[PDB]
Amino acid sequence: IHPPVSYNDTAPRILFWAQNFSVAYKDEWKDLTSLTFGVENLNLTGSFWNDSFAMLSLTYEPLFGATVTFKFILASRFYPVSARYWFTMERLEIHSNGSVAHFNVSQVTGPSIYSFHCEYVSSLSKKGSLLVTNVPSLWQMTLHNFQIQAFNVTGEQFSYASDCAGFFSPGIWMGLLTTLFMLFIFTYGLHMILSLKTMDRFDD
Amino acid sequence: SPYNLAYKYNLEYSVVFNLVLWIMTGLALAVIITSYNIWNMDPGYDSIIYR
Amino acid sequence: TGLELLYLGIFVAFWACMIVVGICYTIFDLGFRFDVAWFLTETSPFMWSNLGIGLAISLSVVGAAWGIYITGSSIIGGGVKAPRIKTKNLVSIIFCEAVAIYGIIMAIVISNMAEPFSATDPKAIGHRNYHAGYSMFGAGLTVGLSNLFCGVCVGIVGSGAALADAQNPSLFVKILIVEIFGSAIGLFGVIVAILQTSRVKMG
Amino acid sequence: NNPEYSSFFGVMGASSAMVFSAMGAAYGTAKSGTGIAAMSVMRPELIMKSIIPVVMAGIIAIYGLVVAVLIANSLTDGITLYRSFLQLGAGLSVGLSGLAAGFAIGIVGDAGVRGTAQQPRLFVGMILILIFAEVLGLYGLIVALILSTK
Amino acid sequence: NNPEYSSFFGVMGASSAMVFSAMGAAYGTAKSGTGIAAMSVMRPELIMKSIIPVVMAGIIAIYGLVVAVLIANSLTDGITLYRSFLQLGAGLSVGLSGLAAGFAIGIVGDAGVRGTAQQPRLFVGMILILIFAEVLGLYGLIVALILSTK
Amino acid sequence: NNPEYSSFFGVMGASSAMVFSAMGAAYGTAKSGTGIAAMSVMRPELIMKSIIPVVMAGIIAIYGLVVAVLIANSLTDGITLYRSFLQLGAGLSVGLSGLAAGFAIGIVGDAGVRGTAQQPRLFVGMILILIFAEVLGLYGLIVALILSTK
Amino acid sequence: NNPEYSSFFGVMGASSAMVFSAMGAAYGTAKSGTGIAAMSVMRPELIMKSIIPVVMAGIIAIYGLVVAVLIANSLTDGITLYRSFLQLGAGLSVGLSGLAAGFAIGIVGDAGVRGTAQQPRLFVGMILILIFAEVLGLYGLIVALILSTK
Amino acid sequence: NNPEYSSFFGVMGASSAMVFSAMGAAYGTAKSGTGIAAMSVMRPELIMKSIIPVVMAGIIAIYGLVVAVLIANSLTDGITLYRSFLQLGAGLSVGLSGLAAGFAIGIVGDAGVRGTAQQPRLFVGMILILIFAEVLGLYGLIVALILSTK
Amino acid sequence: NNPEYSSFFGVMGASSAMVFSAMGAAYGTAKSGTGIAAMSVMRPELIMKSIIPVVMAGIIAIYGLVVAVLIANSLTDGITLYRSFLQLGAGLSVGLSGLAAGFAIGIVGDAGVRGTAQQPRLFVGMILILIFAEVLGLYGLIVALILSTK
Amino acid sequence: NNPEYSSFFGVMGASSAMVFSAMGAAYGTAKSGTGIAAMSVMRPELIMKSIIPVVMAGIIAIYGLVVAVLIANSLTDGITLYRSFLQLGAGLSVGLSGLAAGFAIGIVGDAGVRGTAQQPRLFVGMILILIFAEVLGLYGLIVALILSTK
Amino acid sequence: NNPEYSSFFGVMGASSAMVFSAMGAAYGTAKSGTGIAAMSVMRPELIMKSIIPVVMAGIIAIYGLVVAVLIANSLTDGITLYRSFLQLGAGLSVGLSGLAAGFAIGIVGDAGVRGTAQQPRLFVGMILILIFAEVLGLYGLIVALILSTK
Amino acid sequence: NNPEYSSFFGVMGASSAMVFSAMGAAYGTAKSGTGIAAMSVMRPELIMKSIIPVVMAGIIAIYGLVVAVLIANSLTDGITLYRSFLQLGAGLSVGLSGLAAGFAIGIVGDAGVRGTAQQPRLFVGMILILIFAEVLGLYGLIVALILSTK
Repeated sequence: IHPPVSYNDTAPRILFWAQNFSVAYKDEWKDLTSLTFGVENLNLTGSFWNDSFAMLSLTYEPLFGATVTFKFILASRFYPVSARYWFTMERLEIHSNGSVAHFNVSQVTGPSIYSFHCEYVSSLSKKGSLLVTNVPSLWQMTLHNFQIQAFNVTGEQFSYASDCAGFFSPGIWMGLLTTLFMLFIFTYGLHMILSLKTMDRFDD
Repeated sequence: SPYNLAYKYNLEYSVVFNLVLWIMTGLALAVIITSYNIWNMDPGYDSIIYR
Repeated sequence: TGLELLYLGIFVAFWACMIVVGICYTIFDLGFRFDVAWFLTETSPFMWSNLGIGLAISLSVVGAAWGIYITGSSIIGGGVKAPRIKTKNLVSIIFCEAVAIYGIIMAIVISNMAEPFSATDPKAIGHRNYHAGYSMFGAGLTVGLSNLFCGVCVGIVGSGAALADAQNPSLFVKILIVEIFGSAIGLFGVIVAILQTSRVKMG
Repeated sequence: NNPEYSSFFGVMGASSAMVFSAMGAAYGTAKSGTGIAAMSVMRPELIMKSIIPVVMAGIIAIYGLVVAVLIANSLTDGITLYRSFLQLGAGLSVGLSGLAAGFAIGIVGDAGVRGTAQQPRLFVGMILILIFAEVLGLYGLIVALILSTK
Repeated sequence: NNPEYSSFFGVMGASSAMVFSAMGAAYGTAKSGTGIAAMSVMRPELIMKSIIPVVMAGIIAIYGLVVAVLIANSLTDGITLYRSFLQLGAGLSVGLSGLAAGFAIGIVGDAGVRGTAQQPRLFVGMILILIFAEVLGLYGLIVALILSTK
Repeated sequence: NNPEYSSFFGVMGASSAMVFSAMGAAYGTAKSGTGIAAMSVMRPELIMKSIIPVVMAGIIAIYGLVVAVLIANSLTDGITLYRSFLQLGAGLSVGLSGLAAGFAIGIVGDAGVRGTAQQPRLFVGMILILIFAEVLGLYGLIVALILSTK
Repeated sequence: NNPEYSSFFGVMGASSAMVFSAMGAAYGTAKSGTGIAAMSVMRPELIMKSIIPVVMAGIIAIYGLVVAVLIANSLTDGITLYRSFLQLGAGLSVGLSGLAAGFAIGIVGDAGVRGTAQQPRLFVGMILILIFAEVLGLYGLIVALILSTK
Repeated sequence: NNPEYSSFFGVMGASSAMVFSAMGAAYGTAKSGTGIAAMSVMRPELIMKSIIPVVMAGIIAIYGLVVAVLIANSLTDGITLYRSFLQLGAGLSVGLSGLAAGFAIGIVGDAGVRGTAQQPRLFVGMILILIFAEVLGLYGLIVALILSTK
Repeated sequence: NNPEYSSFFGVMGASSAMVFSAMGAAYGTAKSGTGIAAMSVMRPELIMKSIIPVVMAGIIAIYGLVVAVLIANSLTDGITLYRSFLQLGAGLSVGLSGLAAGFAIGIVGDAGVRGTAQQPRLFVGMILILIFAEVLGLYGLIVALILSTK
Repeated sequence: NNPEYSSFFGVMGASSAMVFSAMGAAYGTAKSGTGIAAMSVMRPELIMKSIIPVVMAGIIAIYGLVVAVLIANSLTDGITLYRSFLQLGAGLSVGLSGLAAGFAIGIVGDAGVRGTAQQPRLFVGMILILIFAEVLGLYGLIVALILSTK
Repeated sequence: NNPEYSSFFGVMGASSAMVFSAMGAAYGTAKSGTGIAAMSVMRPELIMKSIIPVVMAGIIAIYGLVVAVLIANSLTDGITLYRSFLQLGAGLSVGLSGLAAGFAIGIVGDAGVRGTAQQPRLFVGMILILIFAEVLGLYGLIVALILSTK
Repeated sequence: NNPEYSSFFGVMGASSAMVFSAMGAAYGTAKSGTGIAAMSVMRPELIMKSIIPVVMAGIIAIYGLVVAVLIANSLTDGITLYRSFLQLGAGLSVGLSGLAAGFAIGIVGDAGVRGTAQQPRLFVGMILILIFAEVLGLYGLIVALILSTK
């Protein structure tokens, strides 16, 4: 198993892992995994951590002939209704040599006690489109089996993970709240139609 | 696993589940209803039920 | 028997599973799942709005049809031996149809409140817009079910009136007051749906 | 401020308040009206006494209306989640108590007119039994006012 | 652009409009065909008059058809959820209304057919009561024509 | 400190105290009121004695009301989560014990009233049995008072 | 771009057209065939005419088959969800309209066939009401052809 | 330290202990009151002596209360979940055993009372079969005390 | 490459084709066999003609076998969901159309045979009616063959 | 360390041993007391010897008590899931085997007592049948002792 | 390597194959046994011939056993999902086709044995019917063997 | 290593082996007791012989017990999930097959003993048919032994 990236400041603070980490510039894909996991000399410059904010930072110098830095921006607002702190990755920023490409990250959220896991944090629709660009972009990314934890970490071991895929989805709830509503209505239809009867006799 | 990595639950999992749950509940109701209907079908032996 | 055992079996298996799920999500400490906030937020406001519109009609029409079949069947059954029944007793049909009209008015009003958000994110949608979706659902369901029960009521008491009238004609106008107390229920369903609708705006 | 779904429970308050009271008042009136009409053939003079179960079932529809009006006039997109749950409690508490009162009024109204047409002395008893039925709608209203206006 | 599932609610809209009005018109026709059978043995001359509740049940399913065609002609892959849910609304709104009106036409038809047979003065009464039952299907149609064109 | 939704349990407490006590008292009143109505045709003098079942069904409604008022006046915007669950517990404890007491007052009341019209001696026996039906409401109240004030 | 799992809706379309049309035509046939065989004992001359309800029940199954074939020959690996839901809509829309028509054909077949033996004039009446029962399968078809071709 | 939801189970303990015992005692008293009422028609003397099935149903209501007070007096903020599950098991164990005892007291109370009229020698048998019904409430208590005080 | 778990639906297709057609053929056989058995007492010669509904019911099980075997032969671990769904829909299409046909065959077998013993002229009619009941299985099979081989 | 929820299953085990055996012994007592009471009018002397079904019903509740005590004394905050699951199994094993034994003791006891009333020889038979009933509760106990001590 | 929650489906295969086949053979045995018992009173000599339906039901259990054994021997820790689903499909296909054949044999055995005692010529018709009944168990076996070795 | 929940399936296996076999043995004992008792009025001698169906119902509980003990001895904290699923399958496979056997022994026992009292020759037929019922549990046991040991 590839060792997780572990941002260390007085103790381990941010743990990060994937089955496969890859990116593309102008749709030319590269595998970053051997350039990242278990690499003792890995360049974590510009990384930071706080009680209520965190910034994981991964810098590659030989990548696409340019110094490229990947920023993960994570928040942990208290949420009043839920009454638990909830972790939310807010943005992923590709700090390229010339400019910054911005990706919002969609469903990357979980209760603070627990970590987060997803099968495909990615900019591609074939792999869920969790990374969103509101504008045209030269960049693509995929984190196959992405797992992250960035507050109240203990040791180098991840805590239990909330998965990005539960038993239901917004599309399924809208689907079921129609289907398993109109099947109540069709059952009324079916109960009356199946209650049709015919005479056993006819008149003199 | 030494790092306590997640159970790798896939995307589409809500879709697999709502396929398998509702297909199996449909099949299991179709079996149960049919089985109830044949098990409680009238055996129709009126020529001897009274003698 | 068989359909009652099927509905009881589904109802019991459903609520037994919701008990087991409610216990299991609680004791495993999965309270960050069962996120009713996520359900009500990511389930589109358009769904709630349109279930409200379509139910405001169809439940009112299900009430008025139930009402018509009940009083109209006694009208015809008594009208065999008392041909006078067909005129005066038609008010119980007209009051059933009034319960559908209360539905149609209220569903047209709710339909005139429906508008495109052009938004796909909860903060971009914003509170007024979720509040429209839900209050339009509630208005439509309030009128819809209040008219359903009012239609069941008017037809039932209209059957009462028509079977009594068939025996003694002088009874009809005296009994007919009960259909007014029935038809009040649908009107109260309309007044509530008006008030639930009165503050909404989609956009 | 409040969450976006906050007003959902308060809306289901107003809707429950009316719908279950419409169900109560409709069953209370439907059941009573069958009694009244069937009874009236034997005793045509008794209709003006025998309407009282129906007026009682009409009061249950008014209880559902009152709380649904107070809740609906107290809804906004800005509503705090605490008040929104109290409004749901109010709406169920009048609505299902209105339903409970409607059931009782309907059952005792029908038995009461039928008894009364054989024995006119039941009439005082019927009014007492209807008071003890209809007061459940009032208790549903009391609890629902205390919740909805807090 | 719009969500992957978006067109599905308009599709079930088109389906429900035809299916539920079919169920209503089927029941309408089955009850009326039973009443016609029990009536014809005594009054065979009356059939061509006693067809009224059957043809009216067939009209209810045309109100379903009209909407299911309008919704289906309005579908596309790129449909916004607003237009899709308006079309599901049109779907249930004609659908269950036609279903309910079909139930009233069936039951009033079976009675009206058996009643007219014993008492020719009811033929106009059955036509009138069924016109109220058909108008309940027309109300579902009116809102479904509004929603499918909104 | 506490979940903003926490009050929802205590609110279902206040509602359930009221609602299930009303359903208890409604059933107690419906069932025994039917008994009084039929009974009063044979023994008209018993109206103003046979009412006791109905009076005690009203008392179960009062137990629901006491706890529902106690909870509703004890709710607050920021309610401590375990103090909210105590209020739910109180509300179901009195509410459903009220329903159980209502079931017994209903069936004892109906049978005891008919029986007393057959047997003038039964009245003392019926009252002793009704006290053993109505005290269930009171035990429901005792638990709910203790929980709601723990 | 096209997701996985897209086939389920289109395939359940094809299957639902066939299955529910077969259920329809099986109820239409079971009731008609009961009617014919219970009737014909007294009237051998009617066997070769009283088959018509069963022939019309067969035609509902054919409308099912038409749509189920038209769907099955228009599926592709990675079909877009829009065409796939349309194929579900077409599927249900004929299938359940055929089921509804199946109930109607069944009842008019049973009552109309059995009635005919005591009254020959009913047979032409039975044909007309049976066209009104059959044509719901055809409205189901018309909607299903439309949806499956958008 | 201890979980947020922990006291909900402790509450469900107290509430269930009461509610299911009230249901048991209510059923025991409803059946027994039916039996005593219908029995008394030809047996004045037995009206007092026959109340023992009701008294034993009233004891089941106290087994519910005892555990419900014992649980209620031990609920607090800090409860370590383990004690709350113990309390739920206690509340279900007495509660549902009270429900089973109440079912049995009902059936043996009705049949036993009717038989006691027919044959007064049955009365000692009715006491013996009732000791064996009432003791199920006591076993329900014993387990509940042990769990709620482990 | 493509999804694992994909096999499940294809496997369920094979099982559905067999199981539901076996339920259809069991119902068809069973209902028909009650007819043959009860008939044979009155007409001991008709036994060997009267088997045909049982034989046609058996053929429904053959249709389900044909599809189930064709599906099972067409399974693989790597099966694209397109083929897996096509197999499920094929499975249900024959399985449930065979169930429908089996219902029809059971009813028209029993009614056909009981009628035929009272009037031998019905035998041809029972065969013609039964062909329209059995062809539904053949239509189900056609759609299943088209789907599973698409 | 072990999960905090782990004690839950053991507690539901203890509750289950008591609850399901109380349901068993209640049903066995209810049916037995019905049979005894119905017998007594014709055979006043047999009511003593006919207690034995009730005694065996009592013994099923004692088995469920024993396992409910043994489970209830074997609980701690840190209890390993392995052991808690043993306790749940033990609870359901005695519990539902006691319920099974209770269904047997009841049906056997009623029919056996009402048979013995008419037939003094049957007693010697029915005690052997009651033993072959009550041993189910003992088998349940054996598996529960075996499970709870692994 | 391979995921767990994968040997489970194959176990459900083996279990289903035994369980639903034993249910099928039980309903076949039970119905036939009621037939044979009631039959033997009128025709004591036919017992030894009329055992056939019981033994025809008997083979369904054995078909279940064959597949249960074949699946059970083919299980392993970390079984490939594809092989495990195949074992589920087999296990259902035999188990539930066995169930269908169980009912088919039960109904035609009960009717056929009764008929045979009134008319000995039915003996051949009965066993001819029991072919097209028992063959459903065999078809469940055929597909189950195909799936189990695919 | 295993997950914490691993032993759950194996324990539900041990319990299900006992529970459902005790239910099969209870049903067979209850129906057999009813038959034996009800007929002994005409046949004082046959009570000593007619016990055999009760003994066979008892034997089904023994088959449950055997597997329940064999599973329960094969439990440990460290159990691999594969062996834990095998133990659940084994437990259901004997338990529900025992329930099927018990159904058959119940029906055959009741009908068989009634018939035997009307015709003593039936006793041999009843014993043969009961062995065909009882062996269904033994087939369930074979599969449970095969599953629990591989």
